[PDB]
Amino acid sequence: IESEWNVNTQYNSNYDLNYDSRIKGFQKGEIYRLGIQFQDNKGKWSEVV
Amino acid sequence: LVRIPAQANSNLGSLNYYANIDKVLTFNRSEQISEIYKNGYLIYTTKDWITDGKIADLFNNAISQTISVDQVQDWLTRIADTDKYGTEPVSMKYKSNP
Amino acid sequence: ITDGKIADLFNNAISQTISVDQVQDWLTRIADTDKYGTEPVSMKYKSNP
Amino acid sequence: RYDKNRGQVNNLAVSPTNFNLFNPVYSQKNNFFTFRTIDYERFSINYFP
Amino acid sequence: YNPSTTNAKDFVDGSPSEFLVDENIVTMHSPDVEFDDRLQNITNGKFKL
Amino acid sequence: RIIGTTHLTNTLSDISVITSTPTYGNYATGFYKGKVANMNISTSYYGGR
Amino acid sequence: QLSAGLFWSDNVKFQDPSPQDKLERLWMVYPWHRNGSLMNMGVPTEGTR
Repeated sequence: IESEWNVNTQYNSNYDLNYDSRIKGFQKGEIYRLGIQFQDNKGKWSEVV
Repeated sequence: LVRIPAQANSNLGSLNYYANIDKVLTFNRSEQISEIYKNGYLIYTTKDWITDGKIADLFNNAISQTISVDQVQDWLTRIADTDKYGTEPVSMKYKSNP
Repeated sequence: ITDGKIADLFNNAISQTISVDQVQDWLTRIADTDKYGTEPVSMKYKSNP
Repeated sequence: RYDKNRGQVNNLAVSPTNFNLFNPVYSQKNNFFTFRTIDYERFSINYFP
Repeated sequence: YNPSTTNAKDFVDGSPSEFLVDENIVTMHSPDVEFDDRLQNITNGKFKL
Repeated sequence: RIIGTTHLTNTLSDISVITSTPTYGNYATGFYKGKVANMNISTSYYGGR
Repeated sequence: QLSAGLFWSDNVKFQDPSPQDKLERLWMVYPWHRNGSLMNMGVPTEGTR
């Protein structure tokens, strides 16, 4: 819920830099090559599947 | 520009704020406040000339020794209409600190 | 301007408007050169990519 | 966009020099930790006598 | 102004260059704001007076 | 391919007029700035104006 | 504060001009003063104020 923005003002700039980089999304008609990783008991990431 | 957010329990919108003002003020002349302001804003001067050089005392008592140019009963015909009503703008300009 | 109500007159510009020539009171008080405009217009602007 | 001429009613003196200055750095990916697929049947040695 | 008599625009047109004081909206002037640059960048801060 | 629309609600507009020579009327007001479209997002009916 | 006062002293602009007189009135001077002569004058018929 972004309470900072309301319709009671002339202009509200939707600012997304106060959050993490998880704001990124995916274009609806795009093709993305996906994969998955696994972590060992030490924190070592395996290759991609 | 600083948009003061909406204030609760008020149907008004978001307020905006300037402290750096660059304005020119114009007096529109009408008679919905007083019949005389159709010609312009009055010009205020002293009730009488400087008597015996006592300019300081006259300056100090500016509340009492003051009257508009038109209301001077001796100047009802010696001054043109353009030299007793002011109808020029006012330059308003200033800045503010944080 | 009737009684200083310039704002209301400005707002109703659609209705309270008429060309200079059509003012029936000014059919002879204005010269022909001060009721028809025949000067160019300077059109200048730029655009972004 | 790091310029302060955003969402202001005046917008009189704006230009490409003032309006849309941009800082590219914020458009950064997860480039530091990057991985890639590994072939199982390829012979890459792991023994150093 | 009395709403039964005149409109807001017509009432203001009698002296549009008139100013009113406003104690409902104030301007706090503290030395920290002038001297400490961290307080000059506050944007919609939730505080009590 | 057209995918959607934009919900215009308001428009922030401004005007400035400067004349080389003074006004014709010795007591003329000159440049007059009226109210145009500087309204909140809530008044979305008058959008795209 | 020092807001307004009789900070000016000049003769009067009469219809029959008499600047030769050594008499002097005093004229009120405001913070945001008229964009013209401090003493009673305006729209000169011959040149500058």
